[PDB]
Amino acid sequence: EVVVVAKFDYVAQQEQELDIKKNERLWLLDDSKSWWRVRNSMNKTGFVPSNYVERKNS
Amino acid sequence: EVVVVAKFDYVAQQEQELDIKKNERLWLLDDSKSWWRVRNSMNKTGFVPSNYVERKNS
Ligand code: NA
Ligand code: NA
Repeated sequence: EVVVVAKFDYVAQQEQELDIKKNERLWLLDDSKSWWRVRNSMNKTGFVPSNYVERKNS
Repeated sequence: EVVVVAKFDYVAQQEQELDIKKNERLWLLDDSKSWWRVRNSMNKTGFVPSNYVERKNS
């Protein structure tokens, strides 16, 4: 239901990303959640909700 | 270089997401950028930087 508008162009850097143009309108998915891209100890990469992770102090 | 720690478990909902467990340590990729998942007018889905889009008021 939530529509967003591109403020700037973005050229996708990876196949999971999307190319967008300034002023393009898009559906915002996943209840408007913010994501971080992470890599685990087995070298698998993917997106997780940014609220579920925090920087480590060590 | 930046390591994050899972605060909670997360079960991935899509193949682009990652399953993580509480207390797991992960590499944070993409200069710690936040992402939104969007769908365009051609029904292609992907992640874009959340700073590059904003909610539309119409
Ligand atoms: Na966080
Ligand atoms: Na934004």
